[PDB]
Amino acid sequence: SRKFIIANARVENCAVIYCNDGFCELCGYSRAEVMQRPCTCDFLHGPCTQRRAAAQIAQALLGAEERKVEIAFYRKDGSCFLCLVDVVPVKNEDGAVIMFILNFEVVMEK
Repeated sequence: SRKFIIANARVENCAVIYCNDGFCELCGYSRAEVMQRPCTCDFLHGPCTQRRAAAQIAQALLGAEERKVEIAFYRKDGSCFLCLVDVVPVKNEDGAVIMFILNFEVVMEK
């Protein structure tokens, strides 16, 4: 079903502090590999990955922007797939961004 990850906004690299079973199976990477890595998931980038699609995801994380970005991702098996990234910032009462919730979903296989 769902495939998501939680990032630590209070860090420079927005290190992934959690990734559910769904994400790992989707990208083909294990939880131990994903943990502590930049939530932008650069390890999923490849040939078709658009620089604009990536920059948009980066910007969202920077300005705590709620944004959906369609980006071409590559699994560990080299396979490529069209993924829709859902950058969901999570703020507190003070409006400070505590953590990030990124939701991935396959748009099309290619």
